[PDB]
Amino acid sequence: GSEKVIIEKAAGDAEAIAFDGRTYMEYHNAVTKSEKALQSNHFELSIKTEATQGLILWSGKGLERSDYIALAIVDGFVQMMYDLGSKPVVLRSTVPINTNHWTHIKAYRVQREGSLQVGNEAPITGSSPLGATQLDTDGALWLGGMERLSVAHKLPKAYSTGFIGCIRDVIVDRQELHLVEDALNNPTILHCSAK
Repeated sequence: GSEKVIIEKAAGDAEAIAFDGRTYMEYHNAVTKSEKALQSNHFELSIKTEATQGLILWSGKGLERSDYIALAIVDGFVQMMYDLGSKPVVLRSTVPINTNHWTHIKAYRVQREGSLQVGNEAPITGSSPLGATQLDTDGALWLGGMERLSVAHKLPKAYSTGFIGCIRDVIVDRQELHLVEDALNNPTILHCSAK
């Protein structure tokens, strides 16, 4: 006869991917092919750092020398540094991240004033000299370093030293979050340790 159709599948939910300092997640995606000109974006993601210096995120796609958004670790702290006109804004974090633990980080970027929070805590903010209140990006994203890290701009080896840790649950404006969907674009993919 028919035993109905039950839905009970729990294979766990810890999409963790370990980096080595060179892995680059090139996530090429667009929020909606039609407008392309948002006014503000949100950035969420957690990470298992294992050092102190290393760039975690970089996005752009829209110009040839403008709108530079990225997220890197320096001295043991993360910092969202972006320049869409001429002055980069490093809203670093005032909390330890090299704790080998899953930390939470975020960033509220509006026109020229951006923000950053380690677990929604003491937010570090900063804004540009309102020299560009209209940037254009396809919500593209690169997280974990950079194949062509000539984007670091002028910071120290932080970008010359990709990140080596684990990252998971990272979304921007409710986009991305498909670690393995665009990560496959890479050659090798790792998960994490201590499990």
